[PDB]
Amino acid sequence: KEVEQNSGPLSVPEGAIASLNCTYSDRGSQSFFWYRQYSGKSPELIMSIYSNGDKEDGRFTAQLNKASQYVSLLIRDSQPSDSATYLCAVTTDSWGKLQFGAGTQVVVTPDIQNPDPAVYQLRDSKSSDKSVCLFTDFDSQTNVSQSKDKDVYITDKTVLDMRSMDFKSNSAVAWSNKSDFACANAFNNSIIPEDTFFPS
Amino acid sequence: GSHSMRYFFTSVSRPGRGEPRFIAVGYVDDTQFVRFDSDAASQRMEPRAPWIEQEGPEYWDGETRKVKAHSQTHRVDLGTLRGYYNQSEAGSHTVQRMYGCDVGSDWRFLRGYHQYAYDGKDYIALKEDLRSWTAADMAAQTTKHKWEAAHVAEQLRAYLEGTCVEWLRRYLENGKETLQRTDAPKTHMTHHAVSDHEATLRCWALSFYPAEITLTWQRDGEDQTQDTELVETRPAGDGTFQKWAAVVVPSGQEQRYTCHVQHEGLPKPLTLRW
Amino acid sequence: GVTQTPKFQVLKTGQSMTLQCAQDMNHEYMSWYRQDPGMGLRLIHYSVGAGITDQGEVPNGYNVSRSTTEDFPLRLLSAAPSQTSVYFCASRPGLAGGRPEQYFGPGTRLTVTEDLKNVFPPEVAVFEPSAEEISHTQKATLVCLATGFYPDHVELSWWVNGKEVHSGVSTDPQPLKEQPALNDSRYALSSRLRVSATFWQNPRNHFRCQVQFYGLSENDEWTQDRAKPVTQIVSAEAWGRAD
Amino acid sequence: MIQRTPKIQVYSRHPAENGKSNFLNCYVSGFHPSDIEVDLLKNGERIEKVEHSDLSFSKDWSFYLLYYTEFTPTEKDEYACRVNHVTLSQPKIVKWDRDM
Amino acid sequence: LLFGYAVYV
Repeated sequence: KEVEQNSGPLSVPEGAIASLNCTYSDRGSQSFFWYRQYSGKSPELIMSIYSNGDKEDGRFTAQLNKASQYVSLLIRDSQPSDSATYLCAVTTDSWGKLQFGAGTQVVVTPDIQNPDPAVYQLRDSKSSDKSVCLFTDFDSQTNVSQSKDKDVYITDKTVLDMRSMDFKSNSAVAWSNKSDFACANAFNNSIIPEDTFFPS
Repeated sequence: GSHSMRYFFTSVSRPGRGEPRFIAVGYVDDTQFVRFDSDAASQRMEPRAPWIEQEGPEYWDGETRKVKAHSQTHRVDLGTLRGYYNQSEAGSHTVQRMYGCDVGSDWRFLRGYHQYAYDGKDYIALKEDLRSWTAADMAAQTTKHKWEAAHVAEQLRAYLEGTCVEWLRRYLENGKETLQRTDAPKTHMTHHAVSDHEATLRCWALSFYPAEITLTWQRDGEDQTQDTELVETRPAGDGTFQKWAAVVVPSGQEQRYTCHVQHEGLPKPLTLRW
Repeated sequence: GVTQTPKFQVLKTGQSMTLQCAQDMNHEYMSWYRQDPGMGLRLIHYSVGAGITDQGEVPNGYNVSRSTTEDFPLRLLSAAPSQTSVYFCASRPGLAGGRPEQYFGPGTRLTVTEDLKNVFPPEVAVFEPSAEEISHTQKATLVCLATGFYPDHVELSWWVNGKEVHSGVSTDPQPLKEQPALNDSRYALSSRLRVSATFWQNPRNHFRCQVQFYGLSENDEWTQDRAKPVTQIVSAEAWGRAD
Repeated sequence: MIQRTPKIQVYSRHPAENGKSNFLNCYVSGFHPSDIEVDLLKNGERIEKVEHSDLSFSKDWSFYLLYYTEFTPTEKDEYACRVNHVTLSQPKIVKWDRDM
Repeated sequence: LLFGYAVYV
């Protein structure tokens, strides 16, 4: 469209720097904004720039180059809470239409000191005729590949933060309604390390 | 080699006669390039110099949008001001706005300004620092507070110091041949006898650009601004300006009088003798 | 800031829905957007001031007015399955203020079916942490599971001993399709609650996985051999075993 | 409010040479309010094809306008400018002068 | 290029 951004997830580790670029076409643009949008929530304004240069605020640094019609956003000391999709917006005047970018998704993975991958089998639910498989404590570089046998549902990895015990862990669950479903074949399609403590 | 871009806006209420008149003219030095006239037919921002026609539809679309925005605000201002001063709907009133920016020989920002007048006299103006307002009266104070809360200055400062200069340079270059030009005056003198004991000396400056000029009458040292007549630098209609000055000189001393022409199109200030 | 209601809404192809939007910032420029995974934000209608309204990028099927400057109601006369998306309201000062920033509303999620007989509430169920994990990590991960609910309109939460927790919780970001090959497909949502073995081995501890589901109104007449899929709170539980 | 009387200057774009095409100008400046009526005359008759610049103003907010028409001066033909403004108790007529 | 944030008086 009129505003272009990095199309794709920019995965960055906790504490690292996330860099966001943006490009617009209207040389008349005078207002430039950066919006943060957490999954399922509304776009939140986090940065405005009216003159080309550098604007620093917290861990955010916004640059403006009108000559090259370029806008950036540098997120310093990244926190997993910064995980969101960022929208670049620019306008010409108080009556002009706000032009947004597709938005570049930013994933801030957490540091996992002792990756202890495993696939435990939780169970017992007199209400549900399903068995659940929990794949947890793995590394942030272990993407959880989607399922195959349609009758099997697999979620995406999420990061749980044990605030008290100062500990964070990745995880993904898999479940099914078959007497043929076993946690052994559950995450078969995915690329899991050969350190999978498979208790039984 | 200093320059500048300025925009002038006129608003005139038409009691018992519909919407007010709105006129917007844009300048770069003494050369006009754009204009918007509510009475016109395009009802859009139009070019008034060859070097600006080369801009794209994006330019004109947004220039017309912004100019209409100004119009709307001035249309509402007329009513607001009529209120502040509790004036009648029987009379016509005028609003004028003027903003622009000056650059130096290096074209780097130099100065910014944004004046607002009502009925021919200041109402409110931004200060040189581009951070504070100057109210001309108690009513103007209301606009001032209103504008401070709306962070209007913050916006004008960004514009005047950047965008304004950024585009001024763009124009200065695109109109290189036209705007960066500097025509020299074609000076001369004329004698006019009115009486046997007097005569009139007229120093003439013609076809010069920019309009910035200074003509002086002198008695080989003596200043004579007391008996001199200077007419406002007038436009010729082809991009150049004219101006002249005269003094009533008693027959005789006329050969000791010398004119002084100062223009940036001249290496050394001219001195014309008679 | 910008407030808008409702938060969730279910509609049958043909119903009339009106999304309410208000702002208290004395702004004159309000806009309506609809966000979809393939296009992002798209303008529907906008208004630079009271009485002035103009169409946007995708104004078809939508009506809008602006009698006052505080509100800007977006209307749908005859709901269409395509009008299924998330609608965000927004405002800008316009000629009233110098701050050029536009602000968004909380957003309303709307879904339109061809037959409400597709509106099913979720079936929540909690899964006790495995003994294997209990000893290997000395931590316990309880996994909840909302399933079969249709409009993917749900808010899940945990409640240990009567109070909601935000600690070792981590529920999926978005529902899952049980029938990826449908248009009237039910969803499933997963969530994790992890705690230390010790706290999970305290018999006195009660855990509940609450799932708020938004569906029909007690008004909507419903003729079916099942229970009317009204907006309800389905839950599940488990206690801290002794083992 | 403010009221300024217009300063009227009627001249030609180029030195007048009978028989040789030129441009006749009437430059009204330093006035206020904006309403002003300007007509170029030839032997006391309205000249129709007269163009005018876009209203604008100076530092003191006073307006200035330019009125012009293409013409070929002669020894007899008389050209003058006719301005009307509230500050003028009656329309003012300023004749064109060559030598000056 | 015109200013883009004129505000009422």
